[PDB]
Amino acid sequence: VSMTKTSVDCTMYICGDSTECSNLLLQYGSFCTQLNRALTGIAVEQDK
Amino acid sequence: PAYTNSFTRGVYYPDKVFRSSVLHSTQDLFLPFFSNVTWFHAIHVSNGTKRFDNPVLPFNDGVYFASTEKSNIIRGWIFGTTLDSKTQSLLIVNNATNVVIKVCEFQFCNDPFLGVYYHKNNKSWMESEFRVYSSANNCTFEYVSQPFLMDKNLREFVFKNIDGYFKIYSKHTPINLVRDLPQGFSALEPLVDLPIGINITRFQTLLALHRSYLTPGDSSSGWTAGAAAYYVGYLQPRTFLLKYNENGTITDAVD
Amino acid sequence: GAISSVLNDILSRLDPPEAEVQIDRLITGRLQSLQTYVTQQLIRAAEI
Amino acid sequence: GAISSVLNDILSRLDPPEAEVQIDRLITGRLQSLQTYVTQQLIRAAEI
Amino acid sequence: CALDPLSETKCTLKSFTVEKGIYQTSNFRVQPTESIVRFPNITNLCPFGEVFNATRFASVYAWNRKRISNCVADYSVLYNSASFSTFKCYGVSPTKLNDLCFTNVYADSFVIRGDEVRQIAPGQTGKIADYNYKLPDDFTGCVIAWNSNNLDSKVGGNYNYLYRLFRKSNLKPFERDISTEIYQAGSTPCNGVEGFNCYFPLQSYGFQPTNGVGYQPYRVVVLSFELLHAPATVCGPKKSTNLVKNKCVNFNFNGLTGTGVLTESNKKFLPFQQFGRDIADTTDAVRDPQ
Amino acid sequence: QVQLQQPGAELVKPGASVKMSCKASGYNFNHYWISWVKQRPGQGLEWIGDIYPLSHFTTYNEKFTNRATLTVDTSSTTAYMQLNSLTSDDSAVFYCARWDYFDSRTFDYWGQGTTLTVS
Amino acid sequence: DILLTQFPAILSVSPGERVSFSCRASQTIGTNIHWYQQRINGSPRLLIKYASESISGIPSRFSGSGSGTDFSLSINNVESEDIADYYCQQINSWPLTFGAGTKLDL
Ligand SMILES: *[C@@H]1O[C@H](CO)[C@@H](O)[C@H](O)[C@H]1NC(C)=O
Ligand SMILES: *[C@@H]1O[C@H](CO)[C@@H](O)[C@H](O)[C@H]1NC(C)=O
Ligand SMILES: *[C@@H]1O[C@H](CO)[C@@H](O)[C@H](O)[C@H]1NC(C)=O
Ligand SMILES: *[C@@H]1O[C@H](CO)[C@@H](O)[C@H](O)[C@H]1NC(C)=O
Repeated sequence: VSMTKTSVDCTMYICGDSTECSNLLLQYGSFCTQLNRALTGIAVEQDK
Repeated sequence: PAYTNSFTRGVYYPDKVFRSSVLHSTQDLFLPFFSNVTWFHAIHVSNGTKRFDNPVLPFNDGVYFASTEKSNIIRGWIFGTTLDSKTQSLLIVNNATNVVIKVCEFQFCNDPFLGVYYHKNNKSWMESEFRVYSSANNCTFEYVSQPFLMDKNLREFVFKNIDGYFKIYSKHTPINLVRDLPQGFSALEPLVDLPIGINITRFQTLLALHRSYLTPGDSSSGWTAGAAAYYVGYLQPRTFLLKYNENGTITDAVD
Repeated sequence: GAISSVLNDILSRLDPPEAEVQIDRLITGRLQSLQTYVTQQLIRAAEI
Repeated sequence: GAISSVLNDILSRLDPPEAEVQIDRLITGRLQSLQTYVTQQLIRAAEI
Repeated sequence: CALDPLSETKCTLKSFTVEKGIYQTSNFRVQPTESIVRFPNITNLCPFGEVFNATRFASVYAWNRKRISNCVADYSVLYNSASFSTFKCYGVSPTKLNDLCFTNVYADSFVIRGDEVRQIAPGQTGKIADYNYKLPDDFTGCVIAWNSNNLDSKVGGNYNYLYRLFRKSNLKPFERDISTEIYQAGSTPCNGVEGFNCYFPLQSYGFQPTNGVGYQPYRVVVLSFELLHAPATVCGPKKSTNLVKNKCVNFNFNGLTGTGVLTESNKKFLPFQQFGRDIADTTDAVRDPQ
Repeated sequence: QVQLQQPGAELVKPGASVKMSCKASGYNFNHYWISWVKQRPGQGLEWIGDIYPLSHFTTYNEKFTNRATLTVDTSSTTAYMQLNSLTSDDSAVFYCARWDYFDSRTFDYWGQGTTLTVS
Repeated sequence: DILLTQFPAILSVSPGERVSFSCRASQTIGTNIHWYQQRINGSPRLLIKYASESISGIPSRFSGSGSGTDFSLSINNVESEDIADYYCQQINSWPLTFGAGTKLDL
């Protein structure tokens, strides 16, 4: 009926506490936002 | 020479990193599981007649070495491409007091040996001399520490020569087996790395000589030079799946 | 393709101008990993 | 990762041998953007 | 975006009006309270003088490799000095060497010429690279070279310096040969000092005081760092702070430069291993150097 | 034969510079280093510095890296040291030895010894 | 900076006996020790080069042995002219260093 409601922190996954990695990820656009939005949609879908 | 099968033996720690409850897959020179390793009887005494056999063994890739000597007849090892013509060679000697590793260029004779005699006052077999090499020529390295070859008992060694560095692994475990390597699993800890950039493609072993054999006559009395059983296996490029327990010890492996 | 898979081992042991290329390689690899995982999760969520 | 996000700006202020690497960075990023959009559209079209 | 959580939500949604619901705005992370640096109790300076201040450097065919260990190494003075013309680090950064820790450092010293100084590099093809000194493909360390014309050049040539010119096969990385066996080529007719298509393997070269810069003698020292997989013995000149536990800190264990909270461990490390990793290959357990 | 000439027993007021004379003959001056050693009366030898006559390259001891400055005259094949601020403690014997470089580095030939004293 | 020390700062010998000195260096040098002698009101003179082999003009009694860090100076026979100051000199790398000082007594 549903599956595990996992969520992934894209910034915390690609980079640790590093801020240079965070900036280089920032110049890659809004991929992390899309991934987080997709995972949140999956979560709400499991609840539904 | 007997051909014994090595079962669940010849696995060392791939790196100096602690891993627990994790199955780690590593690609390195390993001794294949259930491989045919040659068994050599170094010395067998029957009337003062002895069968001495210390042949040169090719050092292709790595080499796995195991000994079951209760009296520590096997002591140290000799390496080097040809052991002549001013070519660099590598030598390890192990006396009772301490491991005298002498990594020096040497010229070796056909018969390698060491000297030890019995002192009646102290009732102990202390080393007499070091009758291994004619002289020390262009010796680059030397290392002394607590001996490992002492303290019935199985002593497993892996020698590997990649990127110049000489890697030696060792693990000591008492065994009740007599004729074959026990059907158990042990992991070889990294012991010491030797930073000498030489060529190693042949290999040989060195045996103890007590006062009984130190006499020029062949006949030897009072010392039993019969506990000589060392096995040699050649490492191969292999991929192994290593099982680390929650204590970090490699309990099992899969070839 | 980076020299090390550990982010801190690249932030240290390298200057920023030379560390940035390794950080970019790691970022591309890990972002591809998240994109693959999110696509698989979206398909699995459709099945569920 | 390119110097600028505008293709015309990269075509100017840069010789073709040195502009080609920036154009490749932009092409890779925008190709990933379209691939992500198309995958999301295929999944959403399956749902629809 | 940091004034209040409602404004953070407005920033995340990129709108000034938000609808009823629960919004994943950002992440909450405990910032470290202090910085912790823990280097071993080694205090003696490294014998870098005996490598660079050497009276004569060994020949390339039989170089000298020195075991630099159990000492504090200061690479800042080495890099800041302008004596060295070439100071190239491959796997590391020359300015980051003071913050790192190495288990063993080996310095190989030999003298080459200006036309052959570029041959001391990973993945290079040349006389020195093929027959005398080969660097590994995965070489991490630094290459140091400076002009020795004021040091080794002599009137009439300096013939104490030898480079191999002929060898049967190319050298594997970090391979040294001192056979000095005569070279046999052609139809293999040379079994002595001289023969048909036969030459001496060690071709000497003399360095003139007025010789060209490309042929001038260059003193080369290469530091072959091997990074931290075993306990460290040679470290930079970094002071060690007191160990603090149960508080989020920017710990620096022998150059590990991690971040997290430190707690006592019941895990028994083997003597030869100093780090403990996990599935993601991130350091999970460390052994205090002090 | 090889002979190194070095006058001694020089009297100089403390706080003034000295110009040591080290005349050498009997060997090729451009193929051999020449050095100086300081010896206190009843004390061990102490190194001062070296020189390459051909390229005028010098190395100084850490104690004498700034006080003693060395120069060489190729025309007269004589080495010199000068421009130093002498003190009462500096009273000692100053030798001049030939360093056998490019070969067995042995300090082959030694001078008579300049016994400089101050008061 | 390589440092050299001699345990027998002052030594008393009798004519015709064999004695040996000592000179250990701060760092390993590999046979880079030269032993010198300085008689009373005299100049130092080279005796043994590289601590192993000797030169011409030196009596065969002066024999040198040792390698690495610890070095020794051995004299086969003692006569009246052997009473002097014997010094150990390291020459591996700059700065060159001389010994602390060894004295001979009758
Ligand atoms: C060692 O043996 C010979 C030279 O002694 C050489 O042909 C061979 O390739 C060498 N093997 C190595 C270096 O593994
Ligand atoms: C692991 O170690 C514990 C002691 O810490 C011991 O009780 C247990 O038997 C060990 N297990 C294995 C598989 O070695
Ligand atoms: C080499 O000698 C010079 C002059 O004494 C010194 O300044 C320099 O520090 C030495 N090299 C090293 C690596 O210490
Ligand atoms: C000094 O070094 C020793 C040797 O490892 C170590 O045991 C000791 O803890 C160190 N001192 C301090 C204050 O940590």
